[PDB]
Amino acid sequence: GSHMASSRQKYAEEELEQVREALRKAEKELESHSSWYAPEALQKWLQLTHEVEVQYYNIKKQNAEKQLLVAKEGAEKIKKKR
Amino acid sequence: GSHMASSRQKYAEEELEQVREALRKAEKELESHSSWYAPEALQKWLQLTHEVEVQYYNIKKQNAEKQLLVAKEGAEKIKKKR
Amino acid sequence: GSELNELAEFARLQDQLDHRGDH
Amino acid sequence: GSELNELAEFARLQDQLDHRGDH
Repeated sequence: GSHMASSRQKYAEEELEQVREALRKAEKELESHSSWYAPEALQKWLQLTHEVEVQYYNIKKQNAEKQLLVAKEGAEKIKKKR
Repeated sequence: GSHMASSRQKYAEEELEQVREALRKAEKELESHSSWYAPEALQKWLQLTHEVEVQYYNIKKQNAEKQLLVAKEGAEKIKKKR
Repeated sequence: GSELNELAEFARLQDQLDHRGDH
Repeated sequence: GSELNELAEFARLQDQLDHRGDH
């Protein structure tokens, strides 16, 4: 099998690790910076962070549950290995 | 107070929402694409996704608990409000 | 209310309770 | 193991169980 393939969606590692540091840095500096301005910005910031947080979460939850069922059926129909 | 401010770290919304769709898209296409190549790429992909997932998760957990304690102390010393 | 959810609400309230800014 | 962790493992194993590729 192809152990090395032309994976173009592997960009995910860049995206996720950078966003981990970028966004968590933003979070921490934002919660630090909030003391300078009106809390509405923090409300919005926290709303957006949490909105998207629950979004990715939910998306993969839904996908994962689907995958669990789909791949279970598929695996038991093909051959279920280990 | 300043309701509108020169928040430059507000890029976080772009970052998180794009990565939400980008990375979840990558995940789904990757788990779909994996059948074309060796599962090691999926192992690596899932390892990276989950690594970083638990990383940002943990970081903000750590920060959040610190924030809880720090801000508790601060708020009770300044004047805690609602 | 999941772990991230609850702590989002708790920490956000707490953070602003200290660092509200326009308090 | 948290919700994401457990489902990571479960779904990853399941996905490859069907879509392993080089099975």
